[PDB]
Amino acid sequence: YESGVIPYAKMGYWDAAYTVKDTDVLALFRITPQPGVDPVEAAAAVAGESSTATWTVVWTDLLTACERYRAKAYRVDPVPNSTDVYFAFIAYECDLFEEASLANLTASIIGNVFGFKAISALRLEDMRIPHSYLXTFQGPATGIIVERERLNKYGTPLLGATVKPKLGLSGKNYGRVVYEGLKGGLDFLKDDENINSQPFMRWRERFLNCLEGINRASAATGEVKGSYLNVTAATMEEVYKRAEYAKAIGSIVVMIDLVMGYTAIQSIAYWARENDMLLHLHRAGNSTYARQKNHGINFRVICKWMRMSGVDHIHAGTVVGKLEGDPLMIKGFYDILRLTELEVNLPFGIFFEMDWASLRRCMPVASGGIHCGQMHQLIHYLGDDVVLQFGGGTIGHPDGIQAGATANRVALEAMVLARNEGADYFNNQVGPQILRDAAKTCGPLQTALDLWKDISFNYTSTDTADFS
Amino acid sequence: YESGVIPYAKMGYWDAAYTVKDTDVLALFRITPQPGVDPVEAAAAVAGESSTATWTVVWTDLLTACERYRAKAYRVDPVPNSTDVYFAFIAYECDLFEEASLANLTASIIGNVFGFKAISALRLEDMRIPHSYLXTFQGPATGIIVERERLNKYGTPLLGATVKPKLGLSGKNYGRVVYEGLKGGLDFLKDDENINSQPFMRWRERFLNCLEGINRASAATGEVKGSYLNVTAATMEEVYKRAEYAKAIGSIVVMIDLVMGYTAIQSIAYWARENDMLLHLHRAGNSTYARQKNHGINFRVICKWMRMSGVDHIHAGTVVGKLEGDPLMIKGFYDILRLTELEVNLPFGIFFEMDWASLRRCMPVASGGIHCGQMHQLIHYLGDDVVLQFGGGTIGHPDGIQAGATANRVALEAMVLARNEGADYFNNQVGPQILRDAAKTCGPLQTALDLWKDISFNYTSTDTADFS
Amino acid sequence: RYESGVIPYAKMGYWDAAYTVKDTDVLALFRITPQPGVDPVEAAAAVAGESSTATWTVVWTDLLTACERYRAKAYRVDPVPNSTDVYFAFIAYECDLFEEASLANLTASIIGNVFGFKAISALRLEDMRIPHSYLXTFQGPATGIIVERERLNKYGTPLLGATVKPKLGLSGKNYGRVVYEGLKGGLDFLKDDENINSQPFMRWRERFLNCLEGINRASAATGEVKGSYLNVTAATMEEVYKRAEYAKAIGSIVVMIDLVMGYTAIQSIAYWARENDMLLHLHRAGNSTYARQKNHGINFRVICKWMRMSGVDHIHAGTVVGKLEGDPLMIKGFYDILRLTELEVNLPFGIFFEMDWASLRRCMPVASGGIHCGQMHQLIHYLGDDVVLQFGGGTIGHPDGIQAGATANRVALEAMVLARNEGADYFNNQVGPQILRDAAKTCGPLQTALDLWKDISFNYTSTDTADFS
Amino acid sequence: MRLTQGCFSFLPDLTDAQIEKQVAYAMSRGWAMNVEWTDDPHPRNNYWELWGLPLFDIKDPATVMFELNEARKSCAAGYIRMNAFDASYGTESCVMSFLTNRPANEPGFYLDRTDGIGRQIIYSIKSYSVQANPEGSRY
Amino acid sequence: MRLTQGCFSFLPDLTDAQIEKQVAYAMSRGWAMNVEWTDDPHPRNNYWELWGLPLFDIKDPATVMFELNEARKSCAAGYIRMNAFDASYGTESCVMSFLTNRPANEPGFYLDRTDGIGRQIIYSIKSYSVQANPEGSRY
Amino acid sequence: MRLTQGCFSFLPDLTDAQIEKQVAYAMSRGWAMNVEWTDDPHPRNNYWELWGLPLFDIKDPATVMFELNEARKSCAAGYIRMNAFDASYGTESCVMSFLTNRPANEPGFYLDRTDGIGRQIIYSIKSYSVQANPEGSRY
Ligand SMILES: O=C(O)[C@@](O)(COP(=O)(O)O)[C@H](O)[C@H](O)COP(=O)(O)O
Ligand SMILES: O=C(O)[C@@](O)(COP(=O)(O)O)[C@H](O)[C@H](O)COP(=O)(O)O
Ligand SMILES: O=C(O)[C@@](O)(COP(=O)(O)O)[C@H](O)[C@H](O)COP(=O)(O)O
Ligand SMILES: [Mg+2]
Ligand SMILES: [Mg+2]
Ligand SMILES: [Mg+2]
Repeated sequence: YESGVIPYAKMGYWDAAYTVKDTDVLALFRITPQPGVDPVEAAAAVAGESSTATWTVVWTDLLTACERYRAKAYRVDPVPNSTDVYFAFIAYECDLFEEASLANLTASIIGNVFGFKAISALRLEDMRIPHSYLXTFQGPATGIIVERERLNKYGTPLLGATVKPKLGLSGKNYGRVVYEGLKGGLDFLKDDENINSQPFMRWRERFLNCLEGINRASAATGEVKGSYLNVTAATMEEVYKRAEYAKAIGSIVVMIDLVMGYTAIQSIAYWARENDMLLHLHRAGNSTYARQKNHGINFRVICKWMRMSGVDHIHAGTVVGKLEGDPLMIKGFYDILRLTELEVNLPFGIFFEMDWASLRRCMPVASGGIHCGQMHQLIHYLGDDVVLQFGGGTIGHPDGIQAGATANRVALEAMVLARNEGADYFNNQVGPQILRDAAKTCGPLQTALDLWKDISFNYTSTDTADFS
Repeated sequence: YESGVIPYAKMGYWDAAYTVKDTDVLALFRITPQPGVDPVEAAAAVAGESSTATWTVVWTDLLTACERYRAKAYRVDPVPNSTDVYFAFIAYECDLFEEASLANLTASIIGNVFGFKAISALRLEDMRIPHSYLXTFQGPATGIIVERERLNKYGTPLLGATVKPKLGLSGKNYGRVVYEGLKGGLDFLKDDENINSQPFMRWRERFLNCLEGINRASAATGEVKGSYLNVTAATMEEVYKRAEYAKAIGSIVVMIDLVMGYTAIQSIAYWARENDMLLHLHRAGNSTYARQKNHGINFRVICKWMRMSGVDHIHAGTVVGKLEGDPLMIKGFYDILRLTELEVNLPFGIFFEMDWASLRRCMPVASGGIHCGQMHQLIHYLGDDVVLQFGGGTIGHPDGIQAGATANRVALEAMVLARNEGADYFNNQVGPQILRDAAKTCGPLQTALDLWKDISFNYTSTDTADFS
Repeated sequence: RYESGVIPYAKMGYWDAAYTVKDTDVLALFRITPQPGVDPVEAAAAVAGESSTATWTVVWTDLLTACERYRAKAYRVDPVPNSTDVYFAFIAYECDLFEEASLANLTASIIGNVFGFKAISALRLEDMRIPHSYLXTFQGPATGIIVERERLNKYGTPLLGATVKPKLGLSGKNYGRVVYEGLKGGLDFLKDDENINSQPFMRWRERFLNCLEGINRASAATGEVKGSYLNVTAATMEEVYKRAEYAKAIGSIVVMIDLVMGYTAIQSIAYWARENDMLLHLHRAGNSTYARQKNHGINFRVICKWMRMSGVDHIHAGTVVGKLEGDPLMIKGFYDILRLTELEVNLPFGIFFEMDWASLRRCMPVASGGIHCGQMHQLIHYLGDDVVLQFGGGTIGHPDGIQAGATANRVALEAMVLARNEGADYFNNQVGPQILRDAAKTCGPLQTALDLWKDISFNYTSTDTADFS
Repeated sequence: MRLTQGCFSFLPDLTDAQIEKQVAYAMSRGWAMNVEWTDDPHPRNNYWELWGLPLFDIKDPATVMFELNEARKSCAAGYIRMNAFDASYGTESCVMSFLTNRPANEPGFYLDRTDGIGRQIIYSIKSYSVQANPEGSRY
Repeated sequence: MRLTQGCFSFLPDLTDAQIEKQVAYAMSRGWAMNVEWTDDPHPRNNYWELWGLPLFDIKDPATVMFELNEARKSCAAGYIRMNAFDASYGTESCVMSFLTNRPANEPGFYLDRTDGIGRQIIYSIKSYSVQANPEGSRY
Repeated sequence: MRLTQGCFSFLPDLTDAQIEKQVAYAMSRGWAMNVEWTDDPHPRNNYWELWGLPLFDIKDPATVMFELNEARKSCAAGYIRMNAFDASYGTESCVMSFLTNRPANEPGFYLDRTDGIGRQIIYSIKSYSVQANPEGSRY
């Protein structure tokens, strides 16, 4: 406490003998020190600058229970097969964090440490959110269970589709596409993430025409139907206005984009619970910080944060579609969103044991460049509680939108029926043959299988495991 | 328009002969194609999936003015000294974007393209926001000019300091530290980014004690004073409540954290204009996507987005402090925040010519690991319109907080006085001697210069220029 | 097990001697007196069943739920020492049984029906272990001891107060007079009596405005922050808020509420107090209807926990030596429950569970009723520094006026603490009374008070007593 | 029209052999089965009529098929569905529901439109079968 | 009038021997002492002027008494208070404050009254000493 | 106390030679200079009294010093400040302001506190010089 600079590891931010408490918030960082920076000093610096420290000693620590509030780096391990990169475990006292505030948790955990010169790269890989912090959060407004009860749909993935083209359609035409997709068999459609309100289509025209299409499709089929009406807007006031309008006209669901940001998202998640609305989260912008293994925030952490905030769906990957998704990483995300508790599972990137404290289950959504020919793979990797979304895969069908919709649904039901009978459906013989057998009695599926059979997206992953 | 998959470059998303319109939104991406992906196809894919395209052809394009709404990649250049990395220029029609909506602009420009398997890395480097889009945004609630008029402070950087330790202080003690720093000479102090409301200090206690300290310091000096009261909260409702409280008690200023997100930020920026409040933006989380050169969003783009949204201050780097900041990149950020228009300046990372459409000027803030011994460097790199913040550099002073404050201010005034007289102050002889000459008659400065003279943070930068 | 009909609660899963308590469980300790012929374990299983998921006959609808998770478990049943056919029963309840942040819901389960069960002749809730994870859902004290003392600029000594008397009948103007006099003569606070709300002899607004003149007058005459607990207790939430808002609008530092308002209104006002920068004093009106007798009801220590959770800033908690019931060991336990950051098992004090307070703020105990300054040594010994000592009759009953009464109490206080801090064995009957006489030689008010009341005591058999020494 | 509630209604009507394999799958998971009937096909008709109690750890899928075939003999013309329930923590809900019987002819529904405020429409889905005849006489 | 801030202001002015005993009590609790000065006696003057830093390391009470007598020699006529700080979890606050010095004559205060809405009065407590002269020249 | 408005008030009072170099800097930037006087030191006293008009592209810094010295001879005891104004687009504002004269003795201010709602205080900063005497007679 004499004035001046001393290493973070001498200031109380490194403790190899620290006993982790069940109330602690834990973070796992992948740290790449600058050349010459001690690995333990780097970890202590992340711990200090995300809790109580600055760069020079301050007497004002002595006005506080300083030892309680200092975070502790407690373990630093080399990353397998990754020279001079380290896994650093840090424990944070419960009382550091504002109750029910994602904004506050993130202000500490990600606020400044990623810009420190002394570390050339930093990635938040996982967190243990303690039971006692989780009970301060809502969790899912609806959750998987109540959602399926509202839909009267059980034992099979749900289906969806993004309306295309992305931009340019009028409200009337939007309602046409939604009518056709729903009537052909889809459970949902959705506005594209960038469909908000624009000169070619102001939002009220979209909302009202979509309700006509939705209701028409429900009366034509005897099923509950919906489409994710995008309430994403510039301001909280305008977002609320769009959400209120959707409620007032009877929509089962709305969507929001991650670019709205955490504070707006928590507001809408409370609103959705209060207003009997399903809340779909599109993860717009997520890959700006989640793509690369060396730096940023792993999407599994985002999963925890958004399940806490209380969205009902989140996009979580397809494995076989047009966007990045190593199967081990994806399986990990899906478990984080859907299970009541997590056990350590290093090949899935599950670094901490964690109870979910009975917060409701968040529905993963698999979307982007997928088609019905891959149905066996989607069922295998992703399971029952997922929404499988086919935008181009429905609207791209040469015999029309209802045909696209019908193809996806027949493929899905045929596949689940066979699985439940005990078919080795994931096998490369059996899966595509289940589909061909169904297609012999369904022209739409025959056509879809023929059109897209050669289509795959196989590229090297960036977001990969460190353990096998 | 026959059903099926065709390359994005055959779908209208690549046009080498495109004539850029003054109303277009332009984006510059640093694209790293996966091996075997054509550089032009990658650029067309980013253009398509951020405008109107999906992965397979859709007849529904034909219900729209499809040619108008398609974005166009119009130029693809190799990056200097960077094998198989490309600069890709893309133009977007004005009508794609919701008026006054950062959420909508970002939904398109960053929403999905960073997760595309076909591209191993993607970075948004710069954008040309057209005059006609800028007039839909507020710009700064107050801006540099009105801010200095409210302060009655001209011709010298403003001064600030973050209260430390980061977490643990009570409201009463917070007010003590703010009183002392302000009375010793600082224009401002501020809550730390992670100081919101917590068991050791609930926010109302901080706000009320701080107003006592602020007002005491103003009556002791005859100057306008303030401290950035942090209104960052979980929900828009709670954020508004804290902002309203700050207004009701007479605070000149509040702060917010970037982790609140764009929708909340735009709401508070409108609120700040409506309520005669200075609005300070802490950039919490920015380095999760802004640090690495291969992938994410360059901070210069964030500068544009936050100047549009209308914050009054944003943290923008120090060069010589504890956080990342190449001087050429920093100078570029500062110009983006402060100038009425931008000319192409490739070594500063200014890739587009751009008029700011008379949106007000945003005050850059230089903060983190800086001290008064560096004053010549700070004046040289950063100029007059900046807030220089010394948290540890004030509170770490061995003779107390008022002494820390006084040292910084004497150093600042001495340096500006000498500069205005024509001293070659940036020179390594003259700068530190100006400070020593002032210190001969000011014990606090003598002590501060002695304590921290050996302190530097020299490490290899990650966020560096491509041109010299 | 799921065939129709009646089976014992102990065979339905509500008894498990091998149950491992989880840190997230709510635990309850009940003193159970079974009817003659009722098995002690079955009685405990009945309490566990009927305060969790059971009814009196088997229902197949259990099988639509994760029934094993939700059943509470009686896990330990001990004989009560020296108390034939009475037992201590410990029962564990799953965290998920309870609505977040809701005292009404907690109490609906724990005390709802089981006290009326025919098969048990007497039941008392003695203690609870409220888990860390439930506590974080509650606000705790709106202000708490630490911020309260910062607001008052008063540290290192008990705070002083006084209930205005007579209880009923004074005008608002005369109320403000008593408050002025009391405060100027040295009291930190006065208060409305618990039954002073709004009445034909004094409508509440008259009280509030006149008291603010008195308070601000005393503050200007002394240089101290002063207040009086303006009673906002009213028939409806609407009227209570109106009174609270009015007190805030005119700048009162403090309001009071009565326990008879009930838990839901109390929680509402405790959130209001935090939001409105107000100190919130709780009078425990009605508490002794269920808390007095050892065989049946709710021990006041549990009420302490519930009220600290709900978030009052003060609660009356006993004096030992005054006119109301209070065994010293029981009282010391109440005070610890209100003031400490955590609790260790301390059977002689009635603390049956170890319990972390989860950084919920500290609740200020209030010692009130039939106490006088001749008792100052005892009050400091039993009760410590963080307490409000209230002398109603002991101020206003002083023969030389209200100011003199106030001054006598404050000089006694300061002289006693000065001497304690100096190392005096002040609780010793040879030392404390002499400290008071010594100060009294130079303070006529104190001499007079000592002469009038020094021999007054209230010594009777306690009903709410310990089971361990 | 074809009522497309249930999880296999885009496939042909299931044979008894197909139903039994679905039952076997659910029972192998430890799920409880029940059988329910209705002649109100409305999408919001949450509570179809119970055929006895759910069949909690009955182990032989033949016993579930017996009860389905008893329900088919006793119930009026209309719909029967087969459900599986998972009482596990995290679920405590239905996890499978598919139709085992449907009417030979389902007229379906129309969309009734009431003019609300501005351009809003207040919608009601009306069943042709339900509006014409009482429960037990609709098909 | 006599300013009765502090916890011993209804007792006579403390002698040095008495102050040392209070200091010793606080230091054997492990509390930190500091000394503060003001010439604004207002009850809401939260922040009296610091005399150096609080003495956290200090173990001998005479050291604290030395600093107190240094403050008394240096500061203008007015008030001095002695404080004890407890930084331990659950407190993190002042736990003792008493006046060591007061002016020989304190004129005190008046109550200034502004007519609010209805019968409400808007009150301000004004110091005679502060309204008359600036900091350093008030007593 | 020392009034610390202006940009050089933590340095010693500027000599005429120092002021002239500041003037020269501002005039070399193309900025317009003016001189202003007051004897109300309040932090919110936005509009000090103008000494004539601003000196728009006067080119010789000696002419600015002449006017400053004329103002010093004519104005009552109090404060004089020297300002530079930049009429350029993007600025259109003052870009330099520093004190050229201050009183020999400035008593400074006190903080007047009115009790607002709850715990809020309504603050007014009062000048000792202004409250005692009228403009032109304060120092
Ligand atoms: O804009 C798109 O590309 C989509 O509408 C998919 O359209 P298609 O179904 O026509 O591909 C989705 O937003 C992406 O799936 C988002 O990716 P993720 O789910 O990975 O966040
Ligand atoms: O938490 C901190 O470290 C600071 O309060 C600085 O404290 P010191 O002044 O004591 O370093 C600032 O938030 C950083 O400057 C933010 O970085 P940037 O400005 O780069 O976003
Ligand atoms: O009404 C009364 O008797 C009092 O005003 C005390 O009057 P005196 O000071 O004149 O005795 C208090 O309400 C009791 O102390 C309450 O009891 P407890 O504190 O036990 O709840
Ligand atoms: Mg999309
Ligand atoms: Mg900070
Ligand atoms: Mg009473």
